[PDB]
Amino acid sequence: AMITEKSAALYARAVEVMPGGNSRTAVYSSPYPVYVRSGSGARVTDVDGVERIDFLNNSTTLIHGHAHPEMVEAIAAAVGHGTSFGMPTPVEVEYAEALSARNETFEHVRFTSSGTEAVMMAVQAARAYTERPKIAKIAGAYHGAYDAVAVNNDGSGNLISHAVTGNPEGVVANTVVIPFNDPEGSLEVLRRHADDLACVLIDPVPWRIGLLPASKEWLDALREFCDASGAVLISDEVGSYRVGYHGAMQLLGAEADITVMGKVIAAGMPIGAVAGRRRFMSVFDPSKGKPALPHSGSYNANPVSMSSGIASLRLLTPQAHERIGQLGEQARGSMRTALGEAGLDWEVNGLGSLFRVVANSAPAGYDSAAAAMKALYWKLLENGIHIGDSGLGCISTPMGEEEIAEYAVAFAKSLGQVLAEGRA
Amino acid sequence: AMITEKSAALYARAVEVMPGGNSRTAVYSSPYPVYVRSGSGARVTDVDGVERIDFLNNSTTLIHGHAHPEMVEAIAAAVGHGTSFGMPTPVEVEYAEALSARNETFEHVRFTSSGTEAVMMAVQAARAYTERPKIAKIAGAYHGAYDAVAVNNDGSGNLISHAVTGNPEGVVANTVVIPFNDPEGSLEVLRRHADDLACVLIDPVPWRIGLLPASKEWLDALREFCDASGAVLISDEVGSYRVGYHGAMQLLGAEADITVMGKVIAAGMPIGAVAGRRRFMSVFDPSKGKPALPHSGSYNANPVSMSSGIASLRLLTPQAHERIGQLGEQARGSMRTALGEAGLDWEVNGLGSLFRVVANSAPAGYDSAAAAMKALYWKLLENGIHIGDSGLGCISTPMGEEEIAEYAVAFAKSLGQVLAEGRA
Ligand SMILES: Cc1ncc(COP(=O)(O)O)c(/C=N\OC[C@H]2NC(=O)[C@@H](CON)NC2=O)c1O
Ligand SMILES: Cc1ncc(COP(=O)(O)O)c(/C=N\OC[C@H]2NC(=O)[C@@H](CON)NC2=O)c1O
Repeated sequence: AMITEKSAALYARAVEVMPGGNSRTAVYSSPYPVYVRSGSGARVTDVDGVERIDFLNNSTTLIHGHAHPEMVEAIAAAVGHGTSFGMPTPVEVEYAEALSARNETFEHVRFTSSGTEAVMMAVQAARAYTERPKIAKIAGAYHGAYDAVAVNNDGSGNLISHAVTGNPEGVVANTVVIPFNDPEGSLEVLRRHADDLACVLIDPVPWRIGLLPASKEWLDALREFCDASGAVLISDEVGSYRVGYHGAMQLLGAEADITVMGKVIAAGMPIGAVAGRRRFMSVFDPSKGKPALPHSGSYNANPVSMSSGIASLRLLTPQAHERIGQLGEQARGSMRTALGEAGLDWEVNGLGSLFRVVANSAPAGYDSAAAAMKALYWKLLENGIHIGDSGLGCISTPMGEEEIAEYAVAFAKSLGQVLAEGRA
Repeated sequence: AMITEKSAALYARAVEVMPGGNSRTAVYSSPYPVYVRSGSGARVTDVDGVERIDFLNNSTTLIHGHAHPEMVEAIAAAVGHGTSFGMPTPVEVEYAEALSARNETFEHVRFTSSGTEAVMMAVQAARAYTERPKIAKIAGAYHGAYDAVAVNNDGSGNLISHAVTGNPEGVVANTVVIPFNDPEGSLEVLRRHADDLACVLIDPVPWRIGLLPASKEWLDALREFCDASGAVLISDEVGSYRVGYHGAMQLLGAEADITVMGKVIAAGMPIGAVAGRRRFMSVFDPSKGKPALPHSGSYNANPVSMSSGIASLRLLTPQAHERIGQLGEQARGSMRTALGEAGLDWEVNGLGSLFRVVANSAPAGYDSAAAAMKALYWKLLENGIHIGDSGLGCISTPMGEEEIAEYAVAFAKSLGQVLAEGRA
């Protein structure tokens, strides 16, 4: 049924000028991904002219969906005045005020062009502040390509060092790994390295290890350990921020020293932010002589990304937050019902507007749970829906009851087709 | 004469929500920088309503100046179709084709959201390709905040390891430094580390050590060493690309294995690129199983940055390149004349549309050459001109001979005022 000839033709061009026709590993699919030309509200139109409802929204970036009229106005108007400057602008101050207001701990903020840069600068800030070499991170949690955090970032629960080919021992030996939601197991590792730990880097709701939230007991253990050891508690909320109106740590009853943010804080334009207590952020302060930590970047605080940010936070009202949370609860409930009726032991995790289908037992005709989930991703595409190829999805503010109802129909139909093709 | 009350008021707000009221170290000035609201062509209007000619252009990013109508049209149209997607787009393929066409060596390209990310991924690519730990870089050359390259990046010619506070020995010990344009001195260091060298990372025209080009003999020595040792030759042209129509290495008669690009390739929107021979870029290829080097990023190849790129390269014609080169030659000549007539021993370096005033002897009343150059930066601001506070500047395509003549008048006047205030 599904026609992808224009996607195939774009891929045939792409392989001549990009490695395997790819510029972003996460969006690749074999033998080629679906190419898209436009988005409007909750819907994306592919290069073959097929409109689908987007339930992943650029990996949870597009909290306001595609080309939101108020976002388009703010961004296009900013572009008309100048895309970037070698001088600060009013909108960087306005946006820093808007973001600082979202959480007590966001006292001082700095902007980057990506969550990847923001995580790197948060780690560098903790190292500059403490003058200690080691960082602790969660086993399996992903924090972007920065080499110190590109360690055990593949969804594995194992604590054994596993890094990208070529990442030197000099980097890998200074990143230690803790088990998510295991207070005793985490404190064993942290206490071993306490004298040398610059920071404990967590994601309070890491999707790669199942999109389960950090427990109160685990967050309390890490908070107490950081207070006692002087290690900086860094909450990487580039993905998980959106679960709470004041971010993920606040929802789960905890306080970070530094929070890393991105994605929804500008809802489509390149952004990252490091937001923390004044004392941790003081390493960046250049106003009292040379800063401990120089931090530049050609697009830092560029007025287009700042204008995108102001519009995104303005549209992200308590009412909008509550409504996408309701739709997320409805979507997760409907998926659990459909999986149960299909006779699968698969789970659905998530908070607020985030969800993940977690494939457990491989059904007949699939070599793995992951292969069955990829098949479900492709069947959902055929049935007019975009989700993640490992089960990640999210609600956007343009969605209503009708989009979630259509999703429920497509999900049940797609499960049926996946299972039937496995038994064929 | 100069009124900055609205800049002072923005700074008073900024210090409450940013460390020292700063989000980008390079744009800070004491006691506060001038804040700007808009740019049009070659001119920038500050928050106090003062229009000045911009001779630095967001640190040499804005080759087409501010809000170029053809750039604004292309970017606004892309924004209207969707700012970013979890799927590739036609414009990423079109832009990869356009950028690949600029140089024989740009066989495969990958896009990032910054030059900082692009340098990091080029280093990671060389480490993945060679499975060797060490990188060599130029003593004093700047390549962004990535910790492996944030070593000896401060304009010093000394080879002694000097890193940011907190950068661990594990990182710093794997970055070795070579003396710019010293073939024998460079080969001594490179031969010592040959078995363990993943890459030699150069900038062919590094501005921080004076904006002098790499010599044929030095480039030949490095090229021969990389061929013999298997180390990857990486040319970081994020700043220096614009000196040549095919980039900096090609202008100077040399070939890189991998080239890092940014700034002018999109001329205002967040971008970086890694471009190189297929074999070096193959570490990123995800089409024949798991890639050696995963490389994602929420804004990689986003259609707004791709559309900015297509428009920038379309406007960057051989004719535009030639004319801004003429204006650069005129500007450098006029500054040398003015410095000579003022009785200063200061030099003016640069190729094509780039220049740098290199302050040598401190005149009466200044503690350093750098302090005298900062005073000249402030006097030029008073006299209607933006340059860099350490002498960097560049031509934009909206400039004509009249803007360079106005600059020459302001430059001579500013030198006079700097010298008079020193003797006061
Ligand atoms: C916790 C966290 N920290 C940092 C980042 C990077 O932010 P970015 O540079 O703005 O994309 C991200 C961004 N994306 O991570 C997940 C995303 N990126 C990926 O590479 C894959 C998961 O790992 N291969 N799939 C995804 O959906 C993040 O989630
Ligand atoms: C050779 C080279 N490689 C990488 C980068 C970083 O690219 P970006 O993240 O897109 O800003 C750059 C970007 N800026 O470097 C210069 C610029 N950046 C700064 O941090 C300050 C201090 O450094 N020289 N002054 C500047 O003029 C670069 O020139």
